[PDB]
Amino acid sequence: VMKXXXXXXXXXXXXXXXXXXXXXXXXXXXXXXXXXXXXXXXXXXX
Amino acid sequence: QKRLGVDLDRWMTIQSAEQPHGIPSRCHAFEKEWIECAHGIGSIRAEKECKIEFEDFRECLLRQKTMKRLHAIRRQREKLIKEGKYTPP
Amino acid sequence: NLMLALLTNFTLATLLVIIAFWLPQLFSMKFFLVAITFLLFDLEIALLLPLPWASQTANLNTMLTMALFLIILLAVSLAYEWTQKGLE
Amino acid sequence: AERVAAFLKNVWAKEPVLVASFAIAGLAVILPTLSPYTKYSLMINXXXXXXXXXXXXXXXXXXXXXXXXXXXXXXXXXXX
Amino acid sequence: NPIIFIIILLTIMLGTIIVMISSHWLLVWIGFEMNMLAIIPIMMKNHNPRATEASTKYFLTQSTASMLLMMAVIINLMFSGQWTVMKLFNPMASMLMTMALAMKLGMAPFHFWVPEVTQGIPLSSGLILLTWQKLAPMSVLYQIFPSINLNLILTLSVLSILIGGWGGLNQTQLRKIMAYSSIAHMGWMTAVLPYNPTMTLLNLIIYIIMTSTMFTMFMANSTTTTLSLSHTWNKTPIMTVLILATLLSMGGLPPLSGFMPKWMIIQEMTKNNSIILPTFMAITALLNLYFYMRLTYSTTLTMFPSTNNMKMKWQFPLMKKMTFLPTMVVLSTMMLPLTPMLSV
Amino acid sequence: ELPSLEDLKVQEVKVSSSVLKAAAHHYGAQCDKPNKEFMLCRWEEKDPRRCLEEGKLVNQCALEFFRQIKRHCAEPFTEYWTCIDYSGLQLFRRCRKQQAQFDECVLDKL
Amino acid sequence: MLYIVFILSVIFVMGFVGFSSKPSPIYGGLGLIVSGGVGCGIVLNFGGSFLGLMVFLIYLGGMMVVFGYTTAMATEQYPEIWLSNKAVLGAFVTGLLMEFFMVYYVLKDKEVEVVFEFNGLGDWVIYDTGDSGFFSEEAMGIAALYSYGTWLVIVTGWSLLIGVVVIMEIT
Amino acid sequence: MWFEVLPGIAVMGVCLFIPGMATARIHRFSNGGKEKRVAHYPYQWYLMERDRRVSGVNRSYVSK
Amino acid sequence: MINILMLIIPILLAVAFLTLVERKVLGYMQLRKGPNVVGPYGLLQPIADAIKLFIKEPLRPATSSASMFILAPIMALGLALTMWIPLPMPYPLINMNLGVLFMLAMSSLAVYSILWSGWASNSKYALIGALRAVAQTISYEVTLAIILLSVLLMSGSFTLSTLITTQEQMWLILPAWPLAMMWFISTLAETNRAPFDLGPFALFFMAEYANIIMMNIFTAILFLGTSHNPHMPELYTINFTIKSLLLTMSFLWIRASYPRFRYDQLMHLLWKNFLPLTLALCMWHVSLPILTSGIP
Amino acid sequence: SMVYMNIMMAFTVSLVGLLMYRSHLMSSLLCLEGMMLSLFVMAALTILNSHFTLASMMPIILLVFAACEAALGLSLLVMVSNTYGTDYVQNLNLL
Repeated sequence: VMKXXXXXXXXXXXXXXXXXXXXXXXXXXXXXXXXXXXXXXXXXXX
Repeated sequence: QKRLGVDLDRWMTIQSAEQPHGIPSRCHAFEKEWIECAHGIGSIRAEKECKIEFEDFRECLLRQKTMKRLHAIRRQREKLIKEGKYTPP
Repeated sequence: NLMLALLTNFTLATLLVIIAFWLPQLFSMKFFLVAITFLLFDLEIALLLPLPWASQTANLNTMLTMALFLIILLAVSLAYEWTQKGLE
Repeated sequence: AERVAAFLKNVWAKEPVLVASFAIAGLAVILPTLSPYTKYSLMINXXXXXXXXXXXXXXXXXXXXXXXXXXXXXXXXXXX
Repeated sequence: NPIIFIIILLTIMLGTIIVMISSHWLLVWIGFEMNMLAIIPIMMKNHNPRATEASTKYFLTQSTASMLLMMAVIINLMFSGQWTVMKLFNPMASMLMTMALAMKLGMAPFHFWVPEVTQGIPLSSGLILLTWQKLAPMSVLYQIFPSINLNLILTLSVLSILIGGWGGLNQTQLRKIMAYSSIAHMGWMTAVLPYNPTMTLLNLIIYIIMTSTMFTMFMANSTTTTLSLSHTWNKTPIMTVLILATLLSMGGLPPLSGFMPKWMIIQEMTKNNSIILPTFMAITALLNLYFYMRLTYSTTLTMFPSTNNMKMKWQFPLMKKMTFLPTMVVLSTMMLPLTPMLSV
Repeated sequence: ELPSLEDLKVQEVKVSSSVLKAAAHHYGAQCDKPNKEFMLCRWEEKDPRRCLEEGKLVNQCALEFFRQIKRHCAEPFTEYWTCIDYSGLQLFRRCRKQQAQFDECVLDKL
Repeated sequence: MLYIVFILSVIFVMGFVGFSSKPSPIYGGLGLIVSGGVGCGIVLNFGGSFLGLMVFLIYLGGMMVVFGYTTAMATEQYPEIWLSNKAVLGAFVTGLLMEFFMVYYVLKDKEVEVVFEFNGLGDWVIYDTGDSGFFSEEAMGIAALYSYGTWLVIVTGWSLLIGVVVIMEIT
Repeated sequence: MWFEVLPGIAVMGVCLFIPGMATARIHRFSNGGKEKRVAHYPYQWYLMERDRRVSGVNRSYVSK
Repeated sequence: MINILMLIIPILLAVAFLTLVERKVLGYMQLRKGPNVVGPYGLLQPIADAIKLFIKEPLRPATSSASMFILAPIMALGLALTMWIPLPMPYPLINMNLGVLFMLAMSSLAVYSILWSGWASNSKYALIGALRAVAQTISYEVTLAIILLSVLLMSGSFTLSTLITTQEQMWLILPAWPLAMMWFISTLAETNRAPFDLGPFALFFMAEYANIIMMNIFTAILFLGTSHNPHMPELYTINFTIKSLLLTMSFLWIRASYPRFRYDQLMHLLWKNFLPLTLALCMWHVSLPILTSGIP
Repeated sequence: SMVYMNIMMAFTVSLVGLLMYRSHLMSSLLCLEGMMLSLFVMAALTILNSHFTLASMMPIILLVFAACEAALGLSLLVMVSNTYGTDYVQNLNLL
């Protein structure tokens, strides 16, 4: 984001005091092989 | 309730209540605002005083505001194809 | 993977069916009550499922009064069944 | 006896499996209240910590010390 | 049937208690389905082809009603996620809540089962268990009186009196007339719910008592107008006077206490700048009166149903609340007009 | 949102294996105060953004405990560690005999 | 390949296509085996092994088994082929075109719908949870309890007493 | 006699004996320690997650 | 992943070699001799039956109802082989979060195998005869669920790996003494021929004989075990094979010795005789970990 | 958002499947099982994602009352096949 409108600040929440897990749903979009291994507690189970 | 339950307990209905052992709710902190905001009848009939604390609480369960934001990043990441793209990991 | 374990069993089972077929070249309403009793008892067993699973942490004085109570009504249902059940 | 001696030996002769259905299930209800042994099982059940321990900030408080071995808190030592 | 008939009857009484004394959304869900398992054996009773057809038509409409209601419960987890019966918090879940409760009641679009279910009931004891059953969906509607849209409740209340007022004109079956007065009265029930939730509970009190007085006086076996005709001369003439007090009260007549709902439903609505709707209520209510107009002529006139066979032995039915309740059903408009406060 | 800087995370961490840490619960007795300071910080202030300097003291004290085992009684500790990994998921059963060899060496020290 | 839940959810609706269509109760009975068994996997992917296996024990180990009896009691012997049946295939073809045509719009993440909610990515936010707990956790480690919910145990027991008594009075 | 019956048991002492040995001997090839760990509860899975984070990036079970 | 293939092919050989042991043990129980003309001691007959029944033996269709008749062997053979997966043979193939829940469910899903085969034939006499055989399988799964829930309530969770740890010095036969007799009868449920009897014929009972070995190993874990020993997996497996096969002989014993119960009286064994006994024990097994401390 | 676009769609498809008929009354009760199955999955996802722990018992109770209707209504279906030959929607007497 450099040419758009998003500042990438303040976050989605309007409270800006609590701040939950946040990167539970995010956990970096890049490299899908690492994301699939991270969310596989029930699946495979090794 | 049409008939109230006086001198007897059979609730355990609302979220962020008495835990089975000690297990927390996913939106525990947000209802600590919401129940404390709307314990009186002031924002129950009007529902305007606790609008700020409700929008963040609706954001906790659905995550729609983050969903639109992450889609905007992913689309712009796809826009960088055959352009000035870089991947640190 | 669990899907890798499942599919390999089913594909070899269907493979035996291919060998089985391609390779060779040349009323009574009384039995319904059984299915009724079975399905109604399943749910009482389903409610009695978490017994060696929830007793580890929860209070015993509160549980024991309720745990036996489900088995009591599971036998009380059978006590009503004894008075004229059937010839089968 | 009118039915204590009469309607017991008849139950042994005519379907004695029904004797087991009332006696064993009967002992399952009466014995837990009578026995002075149920108190020990409740003690260890509450003592077993599944969740992580929480430290409280003390300002003039008794029966609380450091994490090291000291004469403080509950800490059940029922039969080693 | 011995004790088991009373136990089944007590579980409908207990079933509505779970609906009444509640806070959890799945708790009322159980309360509705506790009734579903318990009405069906009384629906059957006398081993009839009509009873089998009525119960299957009753179940398949009301089982779908509960599953539509459970959808509204699950959307209440999709948004907000609070399991307390107070508000729906959704413009979508409120639609699937009101329409599901309309299925269990005799409201406009889901009314088709009501006359054919009432016909298949073997006895007068089972006929009460539909008028008393309507207390259960009404109790939930009182709890969720806000957050529910006017455009899909008031339209269902207006249409129900229209279809109720034309739905008994081409009918002679005594069960069918009572089934369409049920559809007619439900329009007067839900019309109050936005304009103060009070008086809806009192509208139940008047309706449930007045309907129970009918079937307890129908203990002398009658299924049609022509079968209730042979009652003036062959049977007791004082019984025709007391049914006259219940026939005329069901329609809008001020000397009788069946005008006591039509007193306050119009009064509370006119307070909130709405006049065009209460006009439409009262005019269509005359069509509801018109069924009883032709049904009063079965008792007031001779009508020639003599029959050669004459009864000498006096009739001995149950008649449990057949004496205490019609005295309150005939006159209470002069007795307690302040009862609005006492009930709600 | 404003998160912490890139050079906020403490150096020298996660050098020990998963079961190597689980082998010794003496870490609960010795070096317990800095662990309890971070624990009390978390229940008072739920955010990880404020309680990170206390966590730097946790990572520093953890290395001080393990280096003592690296210097003295390395032989009975590694033998106990090879025993604890050889078993399935029992993690304490079938290793009590080599647990007797442990603690006895450590008894010479404090 | 990358998706886990979304691929199984399509097969879940595909089973229900055979319910909107009426291909005789025998072939419709096969729907509860396909959509039910896959329906376990949708529950199992988010966690909670106990609740996912409840469909295996009751729906697949009782419910449809008893429904297998009534198919033999009434409307039995032979099921008519759905290819020969009129409008049954018409309901089947219109049923799939409400789902398969939609999936093409779900491609490129976001999609327009009748409801306000959008599709999204469904790969990184598919689990929607980080670490949360540790021992006896995952929300359904201690799932069902007789403690606290003592009232719910009684009322379930009442309805199951009703069921045995009532069906005996019907038949 | 039992020179006929027991060979019918001895052949079962091979084929039914295979699944017990095959599941045990396979951990020699999969792991350098003859062990595979099962999660059961999220705590033991996180230990396996950080074991892949330490030293061996691809391998789950590794020393130090 | 070669282990799955090492739990299908040698497993099907154990089903194939079962037909010899069923003919030889029952043979010696009847003073006749087992197979001898075929091989050295008749050991070459299980492969000889496989060539006979599959290759040249055809199928004359009664009706062949399109989807069925070919679908029923998939529910038979497929579900019987999936049961082998969570079994705690030293270290199981992908150990389940809950062991016995997968064990009870796939056995209750195996009821369809005899149900779909009843639909496979057009004749009414076949399906009425089929539903009667379903009625036996459907009823004894209630007792199968109860006895399991009372054995686990003594010690261990639903995990099959914890059932080995509880039997460190003492078997579960002695604390569950009436249940040991009860579980042995309830295992005779999936058309075992000992209590009562009702694609091609060959592969259909290849799943039915597989379920007999399945229950034989399931008895050898829930009631037997002796020890575990993580140091040597060999010492457990040799000891397990003797314990499992001694129970396999006992299923060939009940079939040999005892006649059919009369279908009605077999249904009188349940509800009237078995269910009042098992529920009273279920009541008793609730109180035991509360009376004396023992809730693992 | 992602999964809820299919399981809600499966509910609406089954909602059509109930009220649409081709004379078979067995198929309607079969769809009532599917309706409860679709309600089971939709409830499971809402409770499992947002870690409630207490509400996990509720779909188990819902599963019990799913089978309560889909047996007692199924018993009435048998009574239709006792009075009449074969179960059909067209075969009725009520007016």
